[PDB]
Amino acid sequence: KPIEIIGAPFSKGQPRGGVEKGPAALRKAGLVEKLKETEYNVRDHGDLAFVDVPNDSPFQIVKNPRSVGKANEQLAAVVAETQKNGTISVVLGGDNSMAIGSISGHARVHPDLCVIWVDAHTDINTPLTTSSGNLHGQPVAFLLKELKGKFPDVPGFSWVTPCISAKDIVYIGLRDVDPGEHYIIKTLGIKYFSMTEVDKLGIGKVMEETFSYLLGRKKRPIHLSFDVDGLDPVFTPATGTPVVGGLSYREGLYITEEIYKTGLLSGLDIMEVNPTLGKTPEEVTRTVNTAVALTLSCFGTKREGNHKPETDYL
Amino acid sequence: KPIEIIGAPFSKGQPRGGVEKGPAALRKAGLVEKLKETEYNVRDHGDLAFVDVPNDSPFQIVKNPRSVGKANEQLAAVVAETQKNGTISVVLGGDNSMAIGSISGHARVHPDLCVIWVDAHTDINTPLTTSSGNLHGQPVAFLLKELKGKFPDVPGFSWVTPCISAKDIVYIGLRDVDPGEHYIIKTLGIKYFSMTEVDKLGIGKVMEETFSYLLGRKKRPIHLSFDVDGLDPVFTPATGTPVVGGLSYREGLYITEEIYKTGLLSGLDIMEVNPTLGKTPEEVTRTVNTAVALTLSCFGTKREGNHKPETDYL
Amino acid sequence: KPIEIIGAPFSKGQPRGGVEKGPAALRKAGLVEKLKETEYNVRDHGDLAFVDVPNDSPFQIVKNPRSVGKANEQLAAVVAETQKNGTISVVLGGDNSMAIGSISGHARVHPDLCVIWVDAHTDINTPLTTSSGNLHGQPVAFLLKELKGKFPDVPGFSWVTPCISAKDIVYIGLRDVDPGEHYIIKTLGIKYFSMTEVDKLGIGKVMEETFSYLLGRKKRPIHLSFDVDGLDPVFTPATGTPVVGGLSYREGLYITEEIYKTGLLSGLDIMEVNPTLGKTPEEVTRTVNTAVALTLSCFGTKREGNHKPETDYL
Ligand SMILES: [Mn+2]
Ligand SMILES: [Mn+2]
Ligand SMILES: [Mn+2]
Repeated sequence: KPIEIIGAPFSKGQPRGGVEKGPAALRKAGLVEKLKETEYNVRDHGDLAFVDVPNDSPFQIVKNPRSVGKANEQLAAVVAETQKNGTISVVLGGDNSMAIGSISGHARVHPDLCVIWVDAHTDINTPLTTSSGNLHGQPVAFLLKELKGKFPDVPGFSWVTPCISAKDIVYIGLRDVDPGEHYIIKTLGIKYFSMTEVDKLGIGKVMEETFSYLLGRKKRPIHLSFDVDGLDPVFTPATGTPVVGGLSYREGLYITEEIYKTGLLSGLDIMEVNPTLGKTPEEVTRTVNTAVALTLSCFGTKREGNHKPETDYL
Repeated sequence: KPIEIIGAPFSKGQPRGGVEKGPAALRKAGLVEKLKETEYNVRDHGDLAFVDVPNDSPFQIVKNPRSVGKANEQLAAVVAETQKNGTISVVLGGDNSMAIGSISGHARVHPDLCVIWVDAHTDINTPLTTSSGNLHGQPVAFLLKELKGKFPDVPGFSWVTPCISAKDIVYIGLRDVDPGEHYIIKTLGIKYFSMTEVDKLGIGKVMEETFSYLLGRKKRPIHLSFDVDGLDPVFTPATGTPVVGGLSYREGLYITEEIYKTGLLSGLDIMEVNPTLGKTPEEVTRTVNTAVALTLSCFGTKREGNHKPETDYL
Repeated sequence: KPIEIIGAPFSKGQPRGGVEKGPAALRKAGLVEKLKETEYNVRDHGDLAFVDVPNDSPFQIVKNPRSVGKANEQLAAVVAETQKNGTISVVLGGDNSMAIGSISGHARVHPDLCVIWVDAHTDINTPLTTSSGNLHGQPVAFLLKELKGKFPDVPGFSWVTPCISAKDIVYIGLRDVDPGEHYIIKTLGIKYFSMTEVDKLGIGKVMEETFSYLLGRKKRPIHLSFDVDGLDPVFTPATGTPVVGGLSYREGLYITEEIYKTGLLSGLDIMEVNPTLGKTPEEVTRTVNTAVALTLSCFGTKREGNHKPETDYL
């Protein structure tokens, strides 16, 4: 299948500006060029242009509900279009709120997909439980069937249709969960591997586990929503919500490497890369480079090396 | 049981001043306020005032024997009082020599306790084996029954009564043991997991192993003596004897997290935090924050998150 | 068996000068003195003097073929002399091209040896596959029987006799392999554990694996060829080709400690320590100390501690 890059330069999902420069930063680092050197046909769709909704009064505590809901509906339509044509979508964030459009779109064409959410957070706060307005912390609430109607309808999200059930999502790398979120994942019986489970089992046993939970009964396409903060701030410092005690660069690459091997990766997001949040330029390069490394790993790049078949060396 | 904070700002246990500022620094980071947010009643006893013994001539190579012995006698009495009232004592060091008073006190009330010593060192040098006078490196020698009389009586420690035998202590994180100490732990048959076993088994199997060694025959109260240098200098740099190749922040929190789950934590020490040894202020903050995080983990804080029961979110 | 230190201050194996100062740096750090404190007799043979071959025109893309070929022949002779006398040779590089002489020499006296190559790279490019002239990235191509005649005869290497077959070498720590090298290791069926396998199995299971592969059928002397870049750049930054995502200091010491326990260590190389490549002096000290620590570990130094037997402490 070919790969289609889609930039989502949107940052109204959280309080600080910056994530909109994520797509630019990743491209400037040669992400598309590097991708072209793999056994995949790469088409770069370019960055979506989001029309800013005027007089976007907060719902209640929820902020920018219309701009976010609109931007997502727009993104969902695009993602649905490429998936339709049989291509693998890669969304360059942009903050996590944009995972609503990405997974929705993807689900329109692939209704039986599962989601592997790699993050330091669950991002499952409903507009009620949220302690801030911020929508980047609420993606999964708007996507879960089991949470349908457990909160008021938000302006701009009328189009949203809960596509995944609690049995289709696995979390990896949790270490910063709110009481409400914790209550929800505990109540609904959601599967997760927080840093304490990664510490106990090892990333090898962790991936083995997630694949038999998700793919044990039957094979289905996978959507990997990757948040750069799921790794330790020492590796990906330039994000808005860094939390020490994260996954290591190695563990990061092991996750993506294992995913490639299933041959089921259908959708992928690289979110939260905030170019303006690094103390020094080296921190921006460090974050960007690991974000790219993660991407190429999903598409065949192995640490043991790679070589073009049919070519005879020697 | 309630929790009682007891500050032991003592530094005569070793050659450099500074560890006396450990309690002040931990407090300033909000250690007590944060503890209060847990499902525990927190009472802060304050910092003990130690009277300096005049003309404290070295025993032999042993330094400040009277000031260290006196200070511990004082601390042992306090710890015994609180343990007697059914509370959990938390001693904020201060150097390791103060572990003599802490464990003694705890043992007068709970004679069947076991000790889990997390440190890069065994701190088991007798006044004979020591290559320096420093008592901070001799705590366990004064507490072991099997070492009673294998060395001369030291001034200021007449009150000491060997409370634990070689089968009641487990070491975790060893990577800097002296020949003599190595001789002792090898001879006496002491159980330990140096960095090489942590590397071979993994922290999960390590904790699993210590719990069945210590609690396999019968449950008994646990005294966790935690030396901040048991973790890698990259995480807790502000100590006097850092040794590269340590336990990681995650490994540290996994230790504390497992301990909480036994529900047997009865005594806890957070030793060696020397605010004056960080090259830059960030190093002090880093050491202090991880010391605090370890403390809260012991009292319930989980990485997967926590939530107040009886409260309904949604 | 005694130990014989042999310095190979050579750097024509790669484009940058610097590795010739490796032996100097290692010695200045007290490597020989520290070695003398082990249960081994240490003789320091000193540094080899290499005569520079005039008018050393590039073979094809291959650079300095004569200087490197000669230097190795000289080193092979010395190594064979000490091996003959029943000693364990320790070669202090110097770049990896000097592994050609080291292993060859050792193989003349011990034709049944196996090689454990710890490195970020396979260093198996033939003069054809190389994308640069650099011989430091070609050692193994000149030593494998299975690659004999798969490339033109290079000037200065006529004396070389392929000594090890594809079943006698195991790689550990791979994370930067070229397409050709990857083609070769995949084709010839060479056993390896790249970073991804280390991540999956853990270093304990990895060493257990290499020992049964290599020593399962019958015991034979081991040649440990250790390249300082097999550890992460955070521990050994002063090398020419650093690659993030490496083995940790702990993982490093576990390798060496396991090798000592076999009692089969017959030859050892400590290569690539480039004193002139550290940003700050602390980076040089860091690289050098871990190289030293690795060496002592091979010769008995344990993390749990060591003590002289027959001596009674207490
Ligand atoms: Mn996140
Ligand atoms: Mn210590
Ligand atoms: Mn290398």
